[PDB]
Amino acid sequence: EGPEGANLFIYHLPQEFGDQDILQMFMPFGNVISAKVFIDKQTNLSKCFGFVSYDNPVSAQAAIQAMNGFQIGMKRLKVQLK
Repeated sequence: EGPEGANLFIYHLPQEFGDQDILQMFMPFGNVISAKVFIDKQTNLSKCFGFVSYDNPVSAQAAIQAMNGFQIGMKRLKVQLK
C-alpha cells in the first residue's frame, strides 16, 4: 500500500478475477505497487471486490475516471477512492 488518495477500492469484480488480473487491468494508469482481491477464507471464493494502490494520486484519479462504470463480465465496475 502507498501514498495519498492513491488507493482504490474496486467493486463488482468478476468473481473469477484474482490478484494478477486486477493488477494488469489497472497498470495502464500508472505504477501499481499493490493489488488485492478479497476472498472468503472458508470457500476461497472472491468477494467480488478488491484494492489497488498506485505510487501517485493522479494515476488513481485516472483509473477512477476510466474504470468506474466500465463493463466486464456483464457487470459494471464501481471504482472508488479510499
